[PDB]
Amino acid sequence: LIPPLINLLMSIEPDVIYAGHDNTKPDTSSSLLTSLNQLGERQLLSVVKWSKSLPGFRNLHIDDQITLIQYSWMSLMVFGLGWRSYKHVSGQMLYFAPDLILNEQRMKESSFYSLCLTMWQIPQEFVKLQVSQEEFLCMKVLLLLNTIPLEGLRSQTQFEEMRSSYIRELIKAIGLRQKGVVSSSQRFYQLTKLLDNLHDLVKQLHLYCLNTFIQSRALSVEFPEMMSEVIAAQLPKILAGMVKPLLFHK
Ligand SMILES: Cc1noc(C)c1-c1ccc(CNS(=O)(=O)c2c(C)nn(C)c2Cl)cc1
Repeated sequence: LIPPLINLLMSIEPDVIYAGHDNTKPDTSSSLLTSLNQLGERQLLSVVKWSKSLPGFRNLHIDDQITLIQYSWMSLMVFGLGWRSYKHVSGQMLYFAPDLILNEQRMKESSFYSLCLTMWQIPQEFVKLQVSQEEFLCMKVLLLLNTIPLEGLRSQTQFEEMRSSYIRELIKAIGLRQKGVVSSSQRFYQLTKLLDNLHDLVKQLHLYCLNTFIQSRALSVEFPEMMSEVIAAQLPKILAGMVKPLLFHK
């Protein structure tokens, strides 16, 4: 049977989120990126809502809650994109939303094919490892908790306890299918290594983001309110490496 914290995590997952994209018109770089940013804003709002229901999170200092959301949003978005692509189209298209799906041809015709290929890595990796929903749910929490300030958090003690709790929960999730101690220990390494490796992929997305934000008027790319807020709040600092990424391994 499923451990209760994992069942809770499944129950607080966001519903389907639409981009609001107009698919009756041919793609342009402006229109596609603008629609992705509108989808982004909606997903960001859902992350905030989810975080209010996430066990432990509300008990961190409010300033730590804001910081963790501001540090982790890109990671959470691309991880979710990977999962949706894996679950709905067998990993073979980028499933941003039910109304915004990029097959490879649409990726190629875009102005950001290379970015698409970088993002397309994650679902191909989920296909490879056959990530379970229970593993995904725990891993996604750990991504929320995977970078802290250089000076640490105000609620550092509670944060450490929360993070450790979800790491123990991931171990329980692995235990649902992987019977055997050797396989289970190796799977822990693999999933946590995948999380370590996401830091590098996300850095590429962060650089793209900040360049796009700076150039948004010239590119005719709209950045909505909360997205602009989180970018302005922390993105240069994150890109500069003036934060502490938490690594599971060397
Ligand atoms: C939404 C969504 N789903 O997966 C990913 C990745 C996103 C996402 C993540 C970040 C942003 C912020 N803007 S951006 O960095 O210029 C950008 C745009 C526009 N599209 N993408 C994929 C990025 Cl990154 C917009 C969309």
